[PDB]
Amino acid sequence: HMYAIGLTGGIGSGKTTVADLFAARGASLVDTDLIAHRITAPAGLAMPAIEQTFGPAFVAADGSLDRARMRALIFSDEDARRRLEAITHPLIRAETEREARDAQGPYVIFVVPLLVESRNWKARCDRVLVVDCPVDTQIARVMQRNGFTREQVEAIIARQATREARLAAADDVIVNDAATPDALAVQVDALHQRYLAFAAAK
Amino acid sequence: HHHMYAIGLTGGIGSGKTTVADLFAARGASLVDTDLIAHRITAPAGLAMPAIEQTFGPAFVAADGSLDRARMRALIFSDEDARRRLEAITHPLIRAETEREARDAQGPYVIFVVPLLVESRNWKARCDRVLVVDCPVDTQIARVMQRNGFTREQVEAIIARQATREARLAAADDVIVNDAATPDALAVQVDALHQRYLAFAAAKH
Ligand SMILES: [Cl-]
Repeated sequence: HMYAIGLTGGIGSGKTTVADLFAARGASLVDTDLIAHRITAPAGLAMPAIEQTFGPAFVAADGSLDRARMRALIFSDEDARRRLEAITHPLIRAETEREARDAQGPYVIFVVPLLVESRNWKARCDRVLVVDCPVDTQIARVMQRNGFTREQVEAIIARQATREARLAAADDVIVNDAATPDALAVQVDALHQRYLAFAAAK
Repeated sequence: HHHMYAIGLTGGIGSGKTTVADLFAARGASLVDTDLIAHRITAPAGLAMPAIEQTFGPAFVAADGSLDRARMRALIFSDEDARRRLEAITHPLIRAETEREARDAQGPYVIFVVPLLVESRNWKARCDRVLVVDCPVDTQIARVMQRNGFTREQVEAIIARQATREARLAAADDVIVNDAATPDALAVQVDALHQRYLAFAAAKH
């Protein structure tokens, strides 16, 4: 089976920016966040089980997840968050394996937010790349996007590994704080060459 | 298919879950047997095989790319940590693939055949009702030995891992006692539940 790099980092680290640079160089990319979105979209795989556990209040009239209603719940109620992840996480794993099985590139990258926090994701990957950046930058980036309160964002951050812990568990690191896109590309270029070599040797 | 009605069918090892399941399927219920999914995902190219290989090593991967079930069985019965690490891979994948199979089901309701049902908060939440196929432990022991060729001690170890008979029965919504019952006798109970399940399914829609 195909050589796999886990790409992780805290929320707001710019994982997608870096992931997209690897995809442009030929890496196959599996983004677990995108899968999570897909499976809760209209006719998404997770929807029958979500309806079963949470009921029709969380199913919009197009058949998709009512994301605002779910967001309000899971941020107020840790049992709820846990019940939700118990549905979506297994599906993410399966879809991840499906896509990896079909991947055509010389190696595959799994973009996974809670990677170093997971015995299973660490075991699954051949290497771990951490896209690192300071917490105040992470918060600024998330607030630019979907504007959670600093409160949802700080809650999400509190559930993540510490910065120091994630960095100590990396095999590779890219710091994406004030880096320009040109600067990130220099770093991805070299890692891409090294990843081609690791993959040819396995 | 919207608002799928789902029955969880369970019972201890040797209770004859498969006999009852097959009766439902002959009446038009869609069956999703999680044991078959377990086998599927440990076949060549099966979804569990990379994690199995990343975690246990290629000695547990047969020539065709499938799980070496003989080697794996030796390990997991002798080492409880090893069993838990296997299941940490297969169990989420089984639960996931169950959804995919259930989505394609064409019958009026789905029955999930699940050994470790009442033991699982996930499965309980997932099912509209739980059906327990029940019998004495003595009957379980005998059947499992005489037909699967398990050693007594493997059965008892499975029996020791699984919920008690009493706890299983107390968590049931429906019960079929399958001890000395003939096929015809089981079919009578099944015909009645099937009608009731059709009505539940129709209401849920
Ligand atoms: Cl499979």
